[PDB]
Amino acid sequence: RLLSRSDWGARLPKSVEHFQGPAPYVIIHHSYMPAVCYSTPDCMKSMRDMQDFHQLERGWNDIGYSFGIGGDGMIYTGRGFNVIGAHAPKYNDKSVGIVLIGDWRTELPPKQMLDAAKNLIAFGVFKGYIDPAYKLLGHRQVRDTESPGGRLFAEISSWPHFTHI
Repeated sequence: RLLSRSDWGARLPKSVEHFQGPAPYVIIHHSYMPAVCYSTPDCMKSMRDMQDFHQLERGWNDIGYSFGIGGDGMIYTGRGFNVIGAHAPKYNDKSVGIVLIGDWRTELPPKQMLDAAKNLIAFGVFKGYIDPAYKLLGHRQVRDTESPGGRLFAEISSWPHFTHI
């Protein structure tokens, strides 16, 4: 279920900065725009659209997230493991930031998206990129703290590793 950056046709990063040791945090995001992607070709386009917005419109080094999750249930590599992100203030150098593609302000993502996120986390721990005792957070805990978080936040609040901050 894991697609590399070259698999979705990513532009190279402008610059890459690494952080050391396994990430102590996992942070769950949604894209808002682009909207939910239904097939692998559509989700590859969603990843390029986010990268283009972050690199070309905002002048950032790369798509801000570590990984994306499509409606196809696939995992898309963004900056990847142990790369400083641009997704969560105070956590960019100590987390894996996972974006579920789509507008998940209120609605619950489909199961294959939730399953892909759990599989990515398990993979990251198994390969030594995520701390085994990682802390799981929602974006409304670290970044947009007045966002209510919706059914997605309620869902991740029930997962093992979910942490109050």
